[PDB]
Amino acid sequence: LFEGASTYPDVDARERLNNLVGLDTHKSRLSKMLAVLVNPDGLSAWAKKHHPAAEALVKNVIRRPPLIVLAGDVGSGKTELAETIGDDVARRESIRITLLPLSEMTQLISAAFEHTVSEARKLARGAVILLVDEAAGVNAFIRGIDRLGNGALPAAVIMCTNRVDSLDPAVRRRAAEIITFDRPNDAQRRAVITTTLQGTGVTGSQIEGLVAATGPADYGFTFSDLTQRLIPSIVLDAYPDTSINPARALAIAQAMAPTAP
Amino acid sequence: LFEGASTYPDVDARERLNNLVGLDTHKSRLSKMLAVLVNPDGLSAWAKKHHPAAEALVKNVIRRPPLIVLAGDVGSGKTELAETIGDDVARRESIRITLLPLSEMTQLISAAFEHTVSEARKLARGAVILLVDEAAGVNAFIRGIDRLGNGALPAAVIMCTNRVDSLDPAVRRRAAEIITFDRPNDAQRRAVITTTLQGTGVTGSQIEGLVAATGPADYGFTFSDLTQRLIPSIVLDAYPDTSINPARALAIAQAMAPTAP
Amino acid sequence: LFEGASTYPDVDARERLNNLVGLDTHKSRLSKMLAVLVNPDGLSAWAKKHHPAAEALVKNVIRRPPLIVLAGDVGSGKTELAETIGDDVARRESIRITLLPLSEMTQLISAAFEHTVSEARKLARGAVILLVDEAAGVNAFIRGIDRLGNGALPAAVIMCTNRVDSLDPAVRRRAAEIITFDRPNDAQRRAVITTTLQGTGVTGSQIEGLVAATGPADYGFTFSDLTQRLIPSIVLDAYPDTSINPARALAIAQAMAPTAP
Amino acid sequence: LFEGASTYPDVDARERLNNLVGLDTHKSRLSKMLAVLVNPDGLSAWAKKHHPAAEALVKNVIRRPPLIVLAGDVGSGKTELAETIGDDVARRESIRITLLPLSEMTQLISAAFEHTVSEARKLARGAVILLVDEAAGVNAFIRGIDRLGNGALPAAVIMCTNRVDSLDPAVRRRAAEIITFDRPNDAQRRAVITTTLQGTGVTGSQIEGLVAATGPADYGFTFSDLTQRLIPSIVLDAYPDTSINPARALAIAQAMAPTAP
Amino acid sequence: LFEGASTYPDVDARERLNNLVGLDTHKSRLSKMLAVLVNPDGLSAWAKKHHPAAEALVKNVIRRPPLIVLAGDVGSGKTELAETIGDDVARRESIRITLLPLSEMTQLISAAFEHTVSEARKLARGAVILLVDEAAGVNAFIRGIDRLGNGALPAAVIMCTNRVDSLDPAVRRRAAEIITFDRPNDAQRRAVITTTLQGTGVTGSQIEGLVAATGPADYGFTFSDLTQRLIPSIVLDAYPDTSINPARALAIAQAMAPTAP
Amino acid sequence: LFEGASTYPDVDARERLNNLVGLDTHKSRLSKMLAVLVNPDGLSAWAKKHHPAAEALVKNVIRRPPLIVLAGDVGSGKTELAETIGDDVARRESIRITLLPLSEMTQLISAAFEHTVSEARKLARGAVILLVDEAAGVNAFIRGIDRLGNGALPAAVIMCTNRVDSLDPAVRRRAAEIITFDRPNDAQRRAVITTTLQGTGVTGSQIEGLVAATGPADYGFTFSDLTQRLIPSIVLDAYPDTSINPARALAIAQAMAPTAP
Repeated sequence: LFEGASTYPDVDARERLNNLVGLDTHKSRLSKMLAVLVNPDGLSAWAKKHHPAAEALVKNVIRRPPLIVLAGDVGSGKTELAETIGDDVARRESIRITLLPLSEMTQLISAAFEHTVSEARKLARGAVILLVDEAAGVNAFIRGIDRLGNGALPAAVIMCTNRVDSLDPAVRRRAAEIITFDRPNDAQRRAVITTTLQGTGVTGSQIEGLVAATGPADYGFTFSDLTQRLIPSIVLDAYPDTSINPARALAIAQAMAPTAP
Repeated sequence: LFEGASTYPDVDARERLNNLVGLDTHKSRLSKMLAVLVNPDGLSAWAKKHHPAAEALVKNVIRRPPLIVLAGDVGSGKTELAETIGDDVARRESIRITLLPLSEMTQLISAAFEHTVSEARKLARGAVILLVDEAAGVNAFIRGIDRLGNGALPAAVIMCTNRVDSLDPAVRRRAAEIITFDRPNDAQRRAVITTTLQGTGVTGSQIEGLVAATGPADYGFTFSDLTQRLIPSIVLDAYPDTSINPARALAIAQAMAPTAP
Repeated sequence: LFEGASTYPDVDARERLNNLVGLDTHKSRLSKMLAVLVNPDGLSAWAKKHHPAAEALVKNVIRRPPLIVLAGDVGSGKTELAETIGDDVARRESIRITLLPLSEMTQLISAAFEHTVSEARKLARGAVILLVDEAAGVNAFIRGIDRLGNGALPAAVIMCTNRVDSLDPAVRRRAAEIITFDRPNDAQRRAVITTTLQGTGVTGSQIEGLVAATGPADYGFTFSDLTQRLIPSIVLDAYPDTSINPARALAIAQAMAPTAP
Repeated sequence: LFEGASTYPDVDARERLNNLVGLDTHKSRLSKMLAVLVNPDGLSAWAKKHHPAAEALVKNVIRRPPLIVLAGDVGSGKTELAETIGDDVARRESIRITLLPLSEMTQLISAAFEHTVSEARKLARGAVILLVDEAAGVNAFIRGIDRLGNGALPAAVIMCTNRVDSLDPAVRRRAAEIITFDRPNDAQRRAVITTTLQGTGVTGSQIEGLVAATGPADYGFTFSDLTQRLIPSIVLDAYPDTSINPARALAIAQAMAPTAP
Repeated sequence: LFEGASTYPDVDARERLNNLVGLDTHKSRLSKMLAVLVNPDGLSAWAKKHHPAAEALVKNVIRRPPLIVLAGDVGSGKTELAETIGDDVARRESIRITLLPLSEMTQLISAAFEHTVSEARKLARGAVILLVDEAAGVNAFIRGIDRLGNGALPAAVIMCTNRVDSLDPAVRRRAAEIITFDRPNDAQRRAVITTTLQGTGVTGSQIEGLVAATGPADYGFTFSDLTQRLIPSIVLDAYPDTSINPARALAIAQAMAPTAP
Repeated sequence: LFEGASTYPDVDARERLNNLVGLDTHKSRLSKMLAVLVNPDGLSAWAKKHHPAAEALVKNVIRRPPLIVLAGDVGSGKTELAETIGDDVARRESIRITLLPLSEMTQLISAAFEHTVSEARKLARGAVILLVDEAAGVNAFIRGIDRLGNGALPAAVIMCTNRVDSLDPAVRRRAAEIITFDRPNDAQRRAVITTTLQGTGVTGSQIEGLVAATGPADYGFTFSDLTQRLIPSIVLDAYPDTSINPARALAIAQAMAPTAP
């Protein structure tokens, strides 16, 4: 057993993906890297059509072990992104995708990789994503990743960590890509705020004030500070008898201090 | 068993809530978020009446797992707020509320969540608040929170922590809202001081001096520094044979150093 | 058993209290808070006579659990103050006071609190002070404090700690008052120096030099630096064949470096 | 047993070596030092032909125990370099080279060194490289290194570490050479970027912008930041329907923050 | 048993005391405090003859528990001072003094204190010094100190520690005096250098250069840096065929870096 | 047993000593201090011939326990110096010297000291050096050192440590001399570079550039940075087909970053 396996495409995953705001770049990179890892021919074909004289442009990208690391601040949506991104990959490559979430550790890791290899052999018609929410056992994991990379099996591994320095170096150096979730920049803060406040009549000038109030002005808000503190506070301040007040929303953002690093 | 369960509304909880000063914003956010978690229709109805064209305004707020984190300085009143806020929620939603305070840990957490689910099924006529004063066991807690969120059961979890970084990331990322208790700003210091000094003849100009003396001028007083050090010192300085002296109260505030971070 | 129980008033406690210099404010606050905790009516009566319109002035002070925390630098006299202050409380309230000093920990704490409750029931004619020199067991202590607070029993707890951050948060948040012992300010340094040097012919101008030499000029002397280093050095420098020399006393103070934080 | 032994020359090692960019200096030093350790006569002959009057020029280099330490940032390619560099040494000295990768620890280290000595005796027609990926056992390792150094056996040891301070001092002081992998300088960043972007039509002026955007401007990108984050992001941004856009590549580099030390 | 007990006066202790340079103030304070602890009447008599109107001048000094703490940098001579200072006390008070050096810990401490009490009862004709070179057991030590203080027994305790913060607070607060050994000031550096260089023809101007070269100019030499590094280096530089050269001595002092804090 | 005992003089030790560059001062101090410890009469005789009126000039140096501490950066050559310096002492005093290198710890230390005492009694015709490469057992070591010091036995102890603060204080305070190996100053860097580059045609002006490039300009190269990184890199850069190029040597030194403290 594993945990709760999901297949893609999925209406609920798509809805959850859509609800992630300010992560558009992280979505695109995670989705496209996964597509390359399971179907590397698509990257080779893109290279030939657009840059045929390119010698090392993709040579580095293709041969990487099929592991993607999501690293950064807690509460940024890393896990929620990893659990739903397979819907995007399924759309992008037009394949059906089985997600295996990994919930004595050495036995568990081996088993997970053995199952992943077996299912990938049965399947490029489809693909298999192994998801690891943590964190002898490191060696079982390394051997598993290498085994997926040695073969042409349509399989990839996503692993989430709060701090990339927590990861064993032999795991880190095998990541085909590391995607970082640090404090949102002005554009990312703008997207979360605009998307959330749409249809409330908040002007663009008032949005920029909240963008500035949540920036470093010297560290800014985390993604968590926006989604789990500031957004609820703004909504609840008006609920249930009042419309959203930009002056109060700004006063809330300014009095609120960011999570310290 | 749990500890000492309370039902709301309660005269003593209301009195205790009222005695919490400088926490008006924390009370409102905690009370309203809890109301939304147990009765999400009220937020949807508010959205339609005031912002019908809003697409993602509340979509994020409603679907959150029903967990609220109170994080920040020790002695701010977090626990006292969590133990009494159910009286406010009962008033706001006109419901009767059962509070279950959580006092081998994995068994305890499972049992608490199983009981909470059962009682919530019996009950939206009423609601059930599970309170956690801390801090395998993390997994039991996560499974419990998800189970409350999966259902439409009128139940929520409050948990208090001194530092949010202490919390397991898989707990933190599930908080529907994080409410922070850091050092009171000038308005919050003014409210504690004014409310406490009311009827003593202290002028507003003298209140502002004490507000300034307890601010960063570079960190200011904590809530604890106001309620457990400065307020007793001011009162005891006059007790039992003298009226309150603003000059002495200011001298006390200025000589007193804030709790270091 | 406990340790060595003392009754108040006591000639030796009074003498020891008197020998504590530079702690006049700490004595007054500790003594008056204890009087309020055992005889809360005296605070209510003071409030009515002097500030009858005051609504929340004492409402916060009275309802606090009967615990007082003494926190700060080692060697400041915290323990010596806690062991003798009951003589002051006995004088202030005209009551006889039994001090129980607390010297498997969970059993010890429960027993101490059970004994304290029993003796307080026998006794407001008198009062009982439980003294804790440190530091499951935390839970026994919390339950004990709440039990003393729930009743009208004339009993209070004093506990000493070097750093208040060492204390469990559930202990800290129950303190009715926290009294801090940090580095003496210019007035406190003046009182120790003047009182010690009285009758030696040291001028006030020479006292101010020693006050300045022991200040931050950027941290100053601790109370320990004054009583366990500088004062002996000044006396021994003259002993046994010479009178006290202000020039040498200043040279000693200036060459002596304060205890680093 | 060991792990997976490789012989050199090898087409796949050569390909992997070639794919390492920005490490040209590290390759040359590692390759040449290894050649000297197995065939010290070549260094003596070079010294005589070019600097015959040199007395201590090579006297220090030759007599060193045959250990080379690769130290520095995770994900720089240290391991990949150590696993393939034997192809370069084989070419440089025209010898066949057996690589023994080292996967109860004291027994393992002794055995590895005993095997290495035996094979080196059979073999200067060829050479033996012992590779150590980590990290009583330290003593077995020291004894092994000394034993290789005492003899004229054509054998050397490569060991990789993230931080050289992690290594036992008795290991560190025996390194014939320490080769460091820290943050690439402007030339090294230029080589990675130019080599990767060749044939995409990116101008030299646009390359310099990306060199500047990945420098300290105050720490710069690591090698990992270039190969596992920035390079994939640039490629995936265009893939699969668009050619590489220098403006987007610069915007990506600038918004991306380096790995903190 | 203990270790090696010494009686005073002793020719070898006197010689060792004399060889300690730059500690004149520490010697005087340690010697005089010990004399007061064993013969407190001498301090009272001094007070009456010189400052009869002094009320609290010595009241604090006399009543202290008979413990003296020597705290500060390793290699300052603290231990050597504590092991020989009894010769000075014997001279100052004209008494014979038995030193008991303290080499399951709780039993050892109790026994040492029981023996010390017994011998002090037999003895003010003489006195007993207990010496502790470190560092349940803390409680045995506290009980021992209090027992010596409660009685009029002619006995004192010296304990040495590198950092006073290492000591248990209940030990620290009982010290009658704390004597600190930190980095020598200009006068102390002058005394070590002058005394050592006497009879070598080094001018006073050249001594001041070495005083300046060993000062902070921002921390200066420790006592260890003078006695265990600089002094040997200066002597050995001339030994065995050359006289002491002030220019070389200065060059040595300046190139030598102080021990970092 | 011990490890591998060496006798002096030794041709190989002399060669190894000669190969240590930039340590001339450390060699002289270590060699001369050892000579004094085994033959203290030579220091007394030097004092009389050159400074007969000197009273405390050597009184401090002679009476020290016979222990010398070598402390500082790893890879400076401390161990190599300690293992070969006995050849210098043998030459300086014209004696034959037995070196005992120390490879359940309490038994080992006692045995080593008992053997050292026995051999020294058999031997001033000769001397015995005990060498300790690290680091109850501390007490065995202290007792051993004192025993060597109490007697007139021609024996000394050398111990090496990376950080002197690692040593037990009771060991540190017994060192007759502490000799420190920190980052080479400009003269020491000049000697390593000049000696290594002799006969290569590198000008003095080019040497000064490399001296400046390896200095703090704010910490400079360690001895390890010179001998295990920069020197190999300079040589290997020319090997095997090119003469040494000062321009390349400078470029290498400047791009190379020192080991961080």
